[PDB]
Amino acid sequence: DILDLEELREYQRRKRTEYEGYLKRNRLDMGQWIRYAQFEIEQHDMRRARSIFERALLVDSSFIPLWIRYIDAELKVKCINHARNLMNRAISTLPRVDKLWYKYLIVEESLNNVEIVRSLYTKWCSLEPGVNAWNSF
Amino acid sequence: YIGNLITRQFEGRSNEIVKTTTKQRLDAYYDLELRNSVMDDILEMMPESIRQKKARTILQHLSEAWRCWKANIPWDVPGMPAPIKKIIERYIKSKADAWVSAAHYNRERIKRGAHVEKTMVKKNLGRLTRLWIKNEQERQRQIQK
Amino acid sequence: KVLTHHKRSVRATALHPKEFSVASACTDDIRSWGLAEGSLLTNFESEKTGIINTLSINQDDVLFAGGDNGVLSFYDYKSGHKYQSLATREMVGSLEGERSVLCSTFDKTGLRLITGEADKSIKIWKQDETATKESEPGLAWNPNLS
Amino acid sequence: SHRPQLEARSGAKAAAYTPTGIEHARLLPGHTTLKYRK
Amino acid sequence: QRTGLSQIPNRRFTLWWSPTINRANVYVGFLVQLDLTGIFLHGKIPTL
Amino acid sequence: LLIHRKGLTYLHLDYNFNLKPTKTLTTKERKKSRLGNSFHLMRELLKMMKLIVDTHVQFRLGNVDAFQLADGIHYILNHIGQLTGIYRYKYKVMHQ
Amino acid sequence: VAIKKPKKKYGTDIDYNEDIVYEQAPMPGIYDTSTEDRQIKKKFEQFERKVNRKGL
Amino acid sequence: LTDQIAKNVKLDDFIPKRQSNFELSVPLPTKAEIQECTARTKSYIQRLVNAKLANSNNRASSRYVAPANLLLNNSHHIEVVSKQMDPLLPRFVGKKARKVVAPTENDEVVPVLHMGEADPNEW
Amino acid sequence: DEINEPPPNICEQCLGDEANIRMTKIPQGSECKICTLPFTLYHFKTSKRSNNIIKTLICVRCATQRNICQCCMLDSRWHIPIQLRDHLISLVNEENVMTEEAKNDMMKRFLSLKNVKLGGAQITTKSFFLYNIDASIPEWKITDTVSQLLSLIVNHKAKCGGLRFQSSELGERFVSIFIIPWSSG
Amino acid sequence: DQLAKLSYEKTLRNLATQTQNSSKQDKVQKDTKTGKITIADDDKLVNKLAVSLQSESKKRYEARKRQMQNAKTLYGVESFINDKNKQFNEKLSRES
RNA sequence: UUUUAAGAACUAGAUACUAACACAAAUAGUAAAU
RNA sequence: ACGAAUCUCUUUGCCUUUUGGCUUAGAUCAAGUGUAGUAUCUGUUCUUUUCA
Ligand SMILES: [Mg+2]
Ligand SMILES: [Zn+2]
Ligand SMILES: [Zn+2]
Repeated sequence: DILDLEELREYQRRKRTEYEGYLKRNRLDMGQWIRYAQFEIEQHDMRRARSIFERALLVDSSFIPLWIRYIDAELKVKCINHARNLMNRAISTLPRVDKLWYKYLIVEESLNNVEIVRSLYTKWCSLEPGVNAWNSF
Repeated sequence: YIGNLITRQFEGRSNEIVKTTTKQRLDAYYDLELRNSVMDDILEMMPESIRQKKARTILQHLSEAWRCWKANIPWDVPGMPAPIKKIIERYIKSKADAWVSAAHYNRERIKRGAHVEKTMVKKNLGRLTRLWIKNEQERQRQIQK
Repeated sequence: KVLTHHKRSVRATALHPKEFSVASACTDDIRSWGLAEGSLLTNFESEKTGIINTLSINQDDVLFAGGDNGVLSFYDYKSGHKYQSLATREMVGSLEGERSVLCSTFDKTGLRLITGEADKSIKIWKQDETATKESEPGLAWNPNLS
Repeated sequence: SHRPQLEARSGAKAAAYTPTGIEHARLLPGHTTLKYRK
Repeated sequence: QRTGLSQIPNRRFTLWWSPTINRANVYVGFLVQLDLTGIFLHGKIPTL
Repeated sequence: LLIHRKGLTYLHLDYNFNLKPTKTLTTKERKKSRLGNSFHLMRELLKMMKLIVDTHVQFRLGNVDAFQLADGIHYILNHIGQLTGIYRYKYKVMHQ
Repeated sequence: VAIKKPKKKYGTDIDYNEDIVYEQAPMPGIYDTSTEDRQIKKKFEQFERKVNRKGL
Repeated sequence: LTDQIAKNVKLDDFIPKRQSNFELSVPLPTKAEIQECTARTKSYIQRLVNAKLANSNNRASSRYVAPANLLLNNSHHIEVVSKQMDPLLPRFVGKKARKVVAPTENDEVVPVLHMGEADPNEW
Repeated sequence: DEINEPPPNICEQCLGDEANIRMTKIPQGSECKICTLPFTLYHFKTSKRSNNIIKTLICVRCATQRNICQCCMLDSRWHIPIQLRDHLISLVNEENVMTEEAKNDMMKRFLSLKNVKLGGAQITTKSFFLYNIDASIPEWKITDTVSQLLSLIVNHKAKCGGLRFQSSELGERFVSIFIIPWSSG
Repeated sequence: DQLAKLSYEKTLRNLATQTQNSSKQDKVQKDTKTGKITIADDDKLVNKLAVSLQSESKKRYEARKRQMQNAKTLYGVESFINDKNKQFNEKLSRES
């Protein structure tokens, strides 16, 4: 397959033209947005990946799996702070979803950082959430 | 007339250009909005979110139900939530009366012979014969019961 | 301002003809909202009777809401208390699905109700004067945890 | 490639565009005049 | 293609009465000589 | 100018405002070259003016005579249903 | 000899490789990433700079 | 920081304000108010309409209807003088019909704040 | 309306020093040389009697994001090209700040709208063979120096200064990083 | 909901074995300049995090893949033109 | 650390698809016929 | 003893490449020949290990 810069180049251009055709006709079909982001990571170019996710949110934000994978896409490259700000935008966009709060917790427990998880459960309780929040706190 | 011709030679034609419903492209429209206006209701009887595949596939049930109604097939889907089935029956009754009603109106346009188009005739014979047979089988069944 | 609460499509609204606020239905839960601030104001006690096709407010603070299950549901406006329900006798030869309610409005006096129904007919509802308390009362006010 | 649509076109997509300036017929002035009720 | 066949029998006629069908007392028609001939036609009669 | 600016260079206006293709047309080049009821209507209209103004141009040259002038342009205004073909574009004009 | 970019179709046609398609700044936010970006750039220049020689 | 973290959402916006007291009062808004909002709107529309009429090409649709630069501090004064066209040439030399896509760009979020056992039988 | 409403953005230098000026207004003028969309174009001559007429080449949306005079296309505040000012500003700090702009067509058109500003803005013969030739020094500098104390062919590949002159009078006057030889046959 | 909880528990206990296993085998700063906040963290535990994620992706990916193998090899009843007949048709078997 | 194709030669036609190529000489994608 | 982690298998759950529109079922349904191009359907006979 690939030889040098120039071949890699053509191999990219072709893919991007193809996909974004297929996204051009379906704004929806989230899976497509995901896969295209995934390819974008495998090219070791993040900036584009960030965007591609963001666009994918501007279409639909209620679709959590995209939130999640746009987290893990930030973590698996071992860049955290992005995966924090993203979390503030996440739970703030959707407080009623547990999966976001729990995932942001685990992100702060595997980092051992407590001060957070204290103030964190302080919020996630302050909204009078439900039985499982208190129980887990 | 020319004023336009030359603003189009400079400024190019317009990109959006909506268009309008009209004589020819009518049914497609009527259909298209019908389908959409099922998909609201059936999207709101379902508990939460699950949509895309469930949706499309339910519409396929729509068409199938219609073209049953034509052929006079009684159409019972083996197992499927009652309310949904209610919705489909509701609409397909609605479309039904659109159809039969238009069949009368047009036939009584032809009998006068007042500017009915060509195919409109052939079609309307279709819609008739269908209706006539349904009357037939009805009349027999009640002759049993 | 956006008011995001409702859970799925928001299918109907109406304007209080006095109070300057707007009832917004939803599928199964019918809130009100204040203008100017875009407050919340109230939350009408409604189990899932929905799908709510329509709302109609009134001069006396009655509220109407039409179901597609074929049930008229009237409320007080101030409260949330639902003080009457009605199965709308569908029709002669109809199909049980064809009982539903596709619109509503109140005449300018506030005392007469007009609705259309998927069974090809209009019905007009009247406000029965006997009432008072005599044996009037409705469902009797046990506000619950929403 | 015959497919049931799943969508409709946002008017916004249009709204961003620059105009044209073609002149239709049905836009030519008619009934320039309102009427008020007592 | 079959539709095409029908026409061939048909034209003969419109030639066998050419000189009425094309004629110079015609009410309105824009006069054109044919290309390299000396015939004038009054208005378009495509078949002929 | 309008024509050559639509990149139709194989159509010719002669001096009498007939519009003729010079080169048997590839079908695409037909479709690209159908012209509007405008452009045609207007060409015809110019034709009429050219016709009249010509007859005068002649008489000034001294080649006719004032009676044959008057009769000429009479003949024109009556036989427009022939000399031009404007009735193809507005068919209404079949009142006049 | 450099490779062709396959022409254009509609005059505004996009060449996706050249520039970020429609560029969404992820956001601002509170946690000040800003340093992570240097490890990024270092890894991207690093990656591309590799492939030129070793050939993937 | 407790405020910094979840900053936007806050519980007072779930909580209905006529639960406490019925009779909480909401005034429909006066008179010499609606005759204001009516004013500033109506004017704004007349400016719109009068533009779009006086754009286009019915020379007779127009019948249906400043120094303005202090630049820098005005330093050099100025006058801003329209230049009469050549009425044959196109008006709006730059106008055209093109197509754009716009960034839908916003700063702020809109917390969407709402409230699989027996049901999958049904549905 | 609003097209007018962000007003011109203009240098107070290049604008020219007269007391009173008149400038035209043309509501749909050129498109930007940048975003490729229309706007209001403003002529004027600097001074009244001039032959040459300033025009304005860009939006006020586009000349804001980068913060520059629509005529000049220098910075507003510093009278300096973008690719300079944000380069200095790159240097102190250390590395950042350049403005990646817009190939394709509706990439740039699109990118015009969003309001983010941009890095720069963010803040604001006798053959004479003479050798030893320095890498960075031009010919203009060489014969510059010669005419400055009182005609050439250099090869910078081989760092060999080839040289010729009009009259050997300039031989004496020449002589009366330099390898001398007075070389001719 | 409940699933998200359960998963939270599972990775709790797993995290516990990470920390403890690391015992067995053996602040917050603000900028008055800008409202950006700055936390200080080990390059450790970020790598354990990322690696853990990667390995999860792996093992799940592989469960699904082996499931491809097994599932597509086994059932041989219904007619199949192609792969998707086998797929979909096994959905119709899932029905009843 | 991967890996086994039964190997080679001979032979005929039979069902198909097709081709603005060939039986006073000519037909095409709005319409077709006792 | 029990608890936990890891590998492997089974079952449930999740559905993983898991039917995308409308009109008179949208309409019609076999009448050839010569040569030529390509597709591919049978049989016959001999023979089953390795290194420089
Ligand atoms: Mg066709
Ligand atoms: Zn611009
Ligand atoms: Zn300037």
